[PDB]
Amino acid sequence: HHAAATETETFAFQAEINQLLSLIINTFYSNKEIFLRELISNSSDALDKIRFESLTDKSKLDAQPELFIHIIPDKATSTLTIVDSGIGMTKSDLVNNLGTIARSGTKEFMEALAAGADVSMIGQFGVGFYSAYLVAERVVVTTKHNDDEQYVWESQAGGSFTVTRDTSGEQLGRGTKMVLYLKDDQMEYLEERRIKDLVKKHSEFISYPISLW
Amino acid sequence: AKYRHEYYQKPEEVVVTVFAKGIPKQNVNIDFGEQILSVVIEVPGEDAYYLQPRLFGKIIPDKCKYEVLSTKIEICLAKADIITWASLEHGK
Amino acid sequence: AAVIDINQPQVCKNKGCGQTFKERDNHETACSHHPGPAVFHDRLRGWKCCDVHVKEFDEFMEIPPCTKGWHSSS
Ligand SMILES: Nc1ncnc2c1ncn2[C@@H]1O[C@H](COP(=O)(O)OP(=O)(O)O)[C@@H](O)[C@H]1O
Ligand SMILES: [Mg+2]
Ligand SMILES: [Zn+2]
Ligand SMILES: [Zn+2]
Repeated sequence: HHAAATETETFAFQAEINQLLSLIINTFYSNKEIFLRELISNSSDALDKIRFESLTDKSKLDAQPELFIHIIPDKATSTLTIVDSGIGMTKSDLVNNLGTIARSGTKEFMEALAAGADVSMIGQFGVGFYSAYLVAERVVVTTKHNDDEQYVWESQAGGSFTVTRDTSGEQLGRGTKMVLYLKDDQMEYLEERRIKDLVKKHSEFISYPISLW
Repeated sequence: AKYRHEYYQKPEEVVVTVFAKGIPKQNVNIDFGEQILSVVIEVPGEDAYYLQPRLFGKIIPDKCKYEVLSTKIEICLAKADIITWASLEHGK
Repeated sequence: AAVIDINQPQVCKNKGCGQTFKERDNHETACSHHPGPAVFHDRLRGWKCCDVHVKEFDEFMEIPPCTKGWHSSS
């Protein structure tokens, strides 16, 4: 019993995810805007999960009774933030799902890209999250699952990521927040109209209210 | 595990034998379902033996029987269908 | 398992069933249910057992049980 083991843990990405990241970051794509659709999809999926769980246990929603997605651009910090009240992720979920396990679609998506497939397919190959690196140089994810405490995952896609217990941040209640630190030439995603048109273009018929702030 | 059991079969019935030696008939509770056998044997000094497999085939409870003998218990299961069971228990 | 009473009513916990059953009456095709799991992925809602995936959550709720098996008290 070590009664203080809540530090900061550092993890290496799986080789195939390092490769995926390098492919995403070092090649030119004319449709980088698809990143927003991918993040909205992940939020929608997470909202579905807690919704489903709640059908057999109404107390599942207690920490946040509303199901929503909030998008918050900030010109002062150059960040685009996306918040949802989905099922959120356990500390284990973070490590397992966001870096440390190469899912089967990863190597498959890389081959599909080399053969001629468009990066827009990334969602179908089980790796849509990493598309955030199309426009961001750094991503921090804070997340809160009913079963666990609030944690923060962070990476600049340099071969590693960290996971840190978040005792001081805002405090989500339940769900996840992704903060994207946009690269210099990607500031267009902070404009209200760009976001509005984009949400309308690729999302539009999602089953949960999206608001812009 | 307290007693072992064996079976043999005929086109229309499966005969299960439980090798339990000097058991008084009143201590033997056996019941039959559509596709399950229930055998519960009380042992005053110890925990009760039970054998309650889901069966490989369907049976006809009303036509099933058993006899408690000096040396063993013989149970006759009436098959619902004329087929050779590959085992006694379902999925085995 | 522990000992059971084949005459005792139970609630089946298989998805899409929830019926009360006895077990003396149970059998290999008694219960119609989705073995599951439910799948919520890339904006589609569905069931991995029958591989039907639908689009609307409410629609997903109407996808009929796909499998006949044993009722299960757990
Ligand atoms: N907003 C979110 N809320 C909860 N979990 C998430 C969120 N975004 C991503 N995840 C987790 O990360 C995993 C990987 O996401 P992604 O790379 O888009 O692949 P996929 O959605 O195909 O599984 C998801 O399966 C999910 O478990
Ligand atoms: Mg995805
Ligand atoms: Zn199904
Ligand atoms: Zn059932």
